Amino acid sequence: NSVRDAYIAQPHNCVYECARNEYCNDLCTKNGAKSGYCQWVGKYGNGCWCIELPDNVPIRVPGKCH
Repeated sequence: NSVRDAYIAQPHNCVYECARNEYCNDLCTKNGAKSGYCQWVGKYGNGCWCIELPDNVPIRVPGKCH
């Protein structure tokens, strides 16, 4: 779809680690998301999770972070 909830990604297919929830909310919203938070446990471990991220922004997908 046009929006999805997921780990925002940086080059190349890598999550953004986090220490604070606010860091993720800022990172996510700055990229068009509704909000975001720091996931200390989840599918790929520690990383920022965004709610309703636009699809022109990369998300973590199956594969290797490189």
